[PDB]
Amino acid sequence: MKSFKVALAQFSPHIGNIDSNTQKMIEQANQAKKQDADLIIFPELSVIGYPAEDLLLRPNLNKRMQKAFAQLSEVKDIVMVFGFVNQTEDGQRYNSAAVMKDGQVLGVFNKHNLPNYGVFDEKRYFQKGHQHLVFEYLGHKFGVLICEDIWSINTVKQLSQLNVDTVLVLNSSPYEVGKPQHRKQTLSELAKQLHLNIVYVNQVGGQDDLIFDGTSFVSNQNGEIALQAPSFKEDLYIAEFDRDTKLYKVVESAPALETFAEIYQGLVMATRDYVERSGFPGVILGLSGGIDSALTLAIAVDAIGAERVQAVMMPYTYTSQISVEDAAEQARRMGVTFGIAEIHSIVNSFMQTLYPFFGSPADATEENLQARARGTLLMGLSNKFGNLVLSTGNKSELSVGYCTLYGDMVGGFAVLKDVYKTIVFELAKYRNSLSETPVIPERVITRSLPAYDVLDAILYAYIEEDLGQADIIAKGFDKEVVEKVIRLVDRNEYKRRQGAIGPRITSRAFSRERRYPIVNGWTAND
Amino acid sequence: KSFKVALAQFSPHIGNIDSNTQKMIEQANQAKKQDADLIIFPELSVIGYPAEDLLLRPNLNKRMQKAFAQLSEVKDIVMVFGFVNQTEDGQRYNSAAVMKDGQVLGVFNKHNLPNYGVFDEKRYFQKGHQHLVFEYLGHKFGVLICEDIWSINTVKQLSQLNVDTVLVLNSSPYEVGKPQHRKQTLSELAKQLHLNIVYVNQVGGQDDLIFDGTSFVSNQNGEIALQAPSFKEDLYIAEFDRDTKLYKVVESAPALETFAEIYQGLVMATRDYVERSGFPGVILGLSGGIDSALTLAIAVDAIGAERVQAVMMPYTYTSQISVEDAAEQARRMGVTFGIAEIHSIVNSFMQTLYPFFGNSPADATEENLQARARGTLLMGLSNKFGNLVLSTGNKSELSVGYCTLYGDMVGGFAVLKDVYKTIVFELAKYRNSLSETPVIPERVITRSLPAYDVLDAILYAYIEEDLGQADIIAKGFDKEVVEKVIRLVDRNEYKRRQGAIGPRITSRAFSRERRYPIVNGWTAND
Ligand SMILES: Nc1ncnc2c1ncn2[C@@H]1O[C@H](COP(=O)(O)OP(=O)(O)O)[C@@H](O)[C@H]1O
Ligand SMILES: Nc1ncnc2c1ncn2[C@@H]1O[C@H](COP(=O)(O)OP(=O)(O)O)[C@@H](O)[C@H]1O
Ligand SMILES: [Cl-]
Ligand SMILES: [Cl-]
Repeated sequence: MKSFKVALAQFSPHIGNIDSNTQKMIEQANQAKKQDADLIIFPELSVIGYPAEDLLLRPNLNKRMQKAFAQLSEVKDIVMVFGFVNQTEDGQRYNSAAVMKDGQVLGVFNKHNLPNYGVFDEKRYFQKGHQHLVFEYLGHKFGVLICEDIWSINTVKQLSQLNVDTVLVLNSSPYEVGKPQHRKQTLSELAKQLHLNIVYVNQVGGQDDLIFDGTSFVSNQNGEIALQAPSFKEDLYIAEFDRDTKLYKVVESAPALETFAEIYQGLVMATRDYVERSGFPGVILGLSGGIDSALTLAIAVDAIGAERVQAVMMPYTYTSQISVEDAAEQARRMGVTFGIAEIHSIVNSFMQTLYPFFGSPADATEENLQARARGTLLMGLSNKFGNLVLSTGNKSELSVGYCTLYGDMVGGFAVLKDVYKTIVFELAKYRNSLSETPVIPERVITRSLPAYDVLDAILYAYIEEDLGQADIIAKGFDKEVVEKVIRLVDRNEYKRRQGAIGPRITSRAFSRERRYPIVNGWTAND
Repeated sequence: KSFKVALAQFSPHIGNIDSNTQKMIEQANQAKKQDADLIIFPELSVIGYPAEDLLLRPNLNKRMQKAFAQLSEVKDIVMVFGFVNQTEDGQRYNSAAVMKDGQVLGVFNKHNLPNYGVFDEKRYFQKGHQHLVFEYLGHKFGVLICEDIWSINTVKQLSQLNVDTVLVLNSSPYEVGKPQHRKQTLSELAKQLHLNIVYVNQVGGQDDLIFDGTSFVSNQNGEIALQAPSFKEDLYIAEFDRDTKLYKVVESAPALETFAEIYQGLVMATRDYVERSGFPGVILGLSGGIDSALTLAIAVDAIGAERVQAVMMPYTYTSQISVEDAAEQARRMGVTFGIAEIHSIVNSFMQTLYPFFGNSPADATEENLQARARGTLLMGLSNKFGNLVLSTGNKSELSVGYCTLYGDMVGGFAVLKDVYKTIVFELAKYRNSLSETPVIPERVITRSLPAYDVLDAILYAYIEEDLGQADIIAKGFDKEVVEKVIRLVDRNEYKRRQGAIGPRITSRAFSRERRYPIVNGWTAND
């Protein structure tokens, strides 16, 4: 029983970009070695990332996993524990963890408990494992489990019956309020009950509609937490096992974030990641003088810097002068480009055009025109100069439909869509507490393709037949044309999501049937 | 002995157990009048398909019990129908009940739970392991559910029990060519295994799916005895001949041609979405192009010209030919037709955008404004008079992003979203072939709530906690207020789907995590 160091790689994957994830894993394995780490543990499915969705069904996936193992086999002098998709001779696919040292696969674990509830759909992709993986390294017995496995009492008791010393847990555990600290409380008490250490490594970063908080930790077999990684940070954390005490050395950490601080940092991270991974030069949003847009403005500025944020105030007849001053003042305090674009002429033109159809008492229709004029103005600026539009609707509004389709719903990312109005106020107060001078004014808080016959054949091949680029070209189509079409299909996933539902007639409809990430990194070549 | 089997080609109202139960009772009584000895309903007929997360509601089992109690009053006919079977441990199965004179003779639990493509049954059900064979009038009936009949191992097990007829309940969604393919495959299976197959399928449009029906009876010699048409709700009777040991062969019309079948499916789906959402009519922009011309014909065939409105919205480069072809189809089909010029609206947008654009060169931005002016105009008319807007984008356009967000993507139902442009031409040609005078001009074919603190508490109860209205009221909230909030949440499912993605921070996000149907008939109480 020798002393050793464990590197927890709190890692943010590019979903589907196996080449990129593998390269970063190698870079992190090198960095852990420089820090005298003897093992490095990566998140669940780290080679491809989470949620990769229907990328996990592509026929060429196994060959890419094999190439990834070949590249990882070149890393020397450190045990690596990482996530991959294990496909067996029969064709079964497993959610798996590999233990590798000097190009030798020491063992493979197949996840036992496949979540298929809430945000999880793992039985669309994987068959469940039945066997356990225990390996001895430097006199220490390591067990391996994946995410949902550590929460199944039966699965963990089985591994405990093998008298494991440390359980290594790979995770893609999504964030929700309170979960980061709740994970630590539960797995600490569990570590104490079973007299074993738990090394809990979690994915970090925003991905489409999800946040992954990271917040990795090491809990000792006495129930005390030895190492605590912060939430929403990508880094390598080192834990040190003491041969004499049979415990990991306790490393002091900062206090846990307050509830609203945690939510706030999560939204900042999610906003930054969506902006960066889609390659946007910046963001733009409508500033109404109200608290939702004021909060979104602060989050955007915290995410990518004021130099990349643009704000537009779009007053109409019933827009108070106080509203304009509060919007202008926050933009000034935060250093954000600010413009004013009046809509009364646009609205009047709509009304003149609609008049012969209306003839009708005024109602929501007239107010909805105002929202749509604003949305179209923002999309004009977005189309021209490329900033992502941030929608400012909150969860209370979206719950009861107090929002306008194609009006204030306009946007490519809705920062507050899962934030109740009650929480919006709390986040605004929190953000102001971070600065000597409130950033949110305090009164705001208290108020050329081919012709269709060729094009459709290429689309049918890519969509309905789910063929890769090489196989579509082999049908007799030109290579650059096929590459361009596939690029356009993947790039417009985000746009298809906002369209209305419609009836399926094919073997592969875009909605419900075909599940692909928006932020998608799957490289075209085999 | 000879007997008659009634195949109930049945269209459920998803989630409306009361209504589905009453209609099942009506069909069973109708089948008795026609001397049927058994009546077989579709998969999950009591609740419908896809009911999605309604299948997880805690009060579901009590509603199933009431439905069984109501069905127990039907006497003198064997009923075979779909329901959600919840056992003492709380596990849920996708099940079929065999009932006669208020007695459950047997229960079958589906063995093969599809979790691919459009199916997510492992989100809701555990799999069965046992077979249900019952003898009635000397005939051995086996019972299977949908995906079960496509699993050779499952069916071979029934063959080993010497079944005479396999009864199959199905919620099999439509895709082009599938109605006839089902008959060819299951007739050969019937011949291979020397058993008859009674194949009953759900029919009707539901949200993004079409169910074609096309129920049938295949004899053990491989010949089809009875063939129901596609896209019709009806009761079909098959007669078993004691002497020949076969069902009597009943003459049917020829199978629909490929494009005739697609066309009828789109008409049916459009009608069902319109009627089940309770819209007075539909409205659409007529561009003179083939997509909107086809959508107009489908809308008229669906609900009648008196409930269809068309608007031509020309701009500077809108050809006079385009306006005439749109007007002429409207006149030919008897559709109200109006013209709304957008020149002034677009000019107002340009004037407002000018100081932001400056001397940036014109591009797609300017043309996108035209699409957005049109969409806002259509939504003005929809908001004021209540017609559903039909969007006319096709699958080729949606694949490569050759559409505009909040412009020509505007709509509440996208008739052609899964129809490639290549198929659009064939559907227009088909529709013209039905009348002496083409409907589509040939030229077109060749070109007051509570404040947010109370509101958010109620929403948290309904959403995060998934409580029924009585349990939310028991927290101390006013009954009418809770009822109104729940109504508004359910009524705005369609709207939330069209909003931008955003990051989850709660235990129940609207996107991905919470999966409810749009056309939702779940009754509020108990
Ligand atoms: N069930 C539905 N399916 C599709 N579209 C619908 C449905 N119910 C309403 N709509 C559309 O949504 C519109 C109402 O939403 P919206 O335009 O945002 O304005 P409002 O602020 O009045 O809610 C209707 O005018 C109609 O076009
Ligand atoms: N990855 C993305 N996520 C969210 N929004 C995006 C993304 N890519 C582009 N957008 C938005 O979609 C717009 C492009 O679509 P659209 O407005 O319909 O114009 P166009 O017809 O020229 O494509 C961009 O201007 C931007 O606002
Ligand atoms: Cl989790
Ligand atoms: Cl099917």
